[PDB]
Amino acid sequence: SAPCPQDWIWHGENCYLFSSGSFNWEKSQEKCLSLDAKLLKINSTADLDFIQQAISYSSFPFWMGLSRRNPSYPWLWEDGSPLMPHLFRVRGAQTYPSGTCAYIQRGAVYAENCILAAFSICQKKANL
Amino acid sequence: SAPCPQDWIWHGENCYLFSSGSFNWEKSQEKCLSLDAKLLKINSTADLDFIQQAISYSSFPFWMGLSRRNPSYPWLWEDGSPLMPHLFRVRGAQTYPSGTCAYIQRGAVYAENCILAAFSICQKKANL
Repeated sequence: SAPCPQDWIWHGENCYLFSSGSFNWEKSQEKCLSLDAKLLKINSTADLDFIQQAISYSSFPFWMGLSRRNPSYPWLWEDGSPLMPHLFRVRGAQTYPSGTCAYIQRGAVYAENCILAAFSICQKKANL
Repeated sequence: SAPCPQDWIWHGENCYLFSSGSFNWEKSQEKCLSLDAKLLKINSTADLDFIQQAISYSSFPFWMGLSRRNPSYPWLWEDGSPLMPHLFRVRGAQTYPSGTCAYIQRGAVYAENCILAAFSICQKKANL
């Protein structure tokens, strides 16, 4: 009956977890899925503000659920929805084996080869 | 009926919050008290493990509720209880205007002049 499990952070309709380790994007995604969760989807200004404040203590890169299959396609979340207009810019964006993915670091969002390893943030719906 | 409020982390019987800013120890304590909380008290190996993992993404110093009135006295938590034998060592420990206080940084615990500013961690009991 708790909104979120222990060790997660409850914010609004969702629960958030920082990953215990640093892995490539696909593996990061698999680990979120194992927890009945998904990689972070930043869907509003409120979400962006919450995430930026939460990572404000860290200089680490964190994978989110935003990617593009090849440099010719737009940025989409894992659910297929596009990046919300004017929410944030993806900095630093090329062709890699498994596409390009986005991470957030110091509040700013960057494009990177999905094969490289980073920490990640997972989210799932809160029990409300 | 939620164990902890939004933006806090629930762990065991308690809820934890990282401070929104960096202040001297007394002010940090006052801010925890305003939230119906207290500065962090690390009372067990389980607590230490939880806190070390939680701050593992950060190189910031965080004040906890451990202090000594002058360099001649032992380290006590705010509730008056002593530091648990063999839990951790207080590194780097002198006379300052308002005593000496302890902060945790990169998992290790350090002595510092209580007048200097740091982030802090607050805790309160979870509604279970």
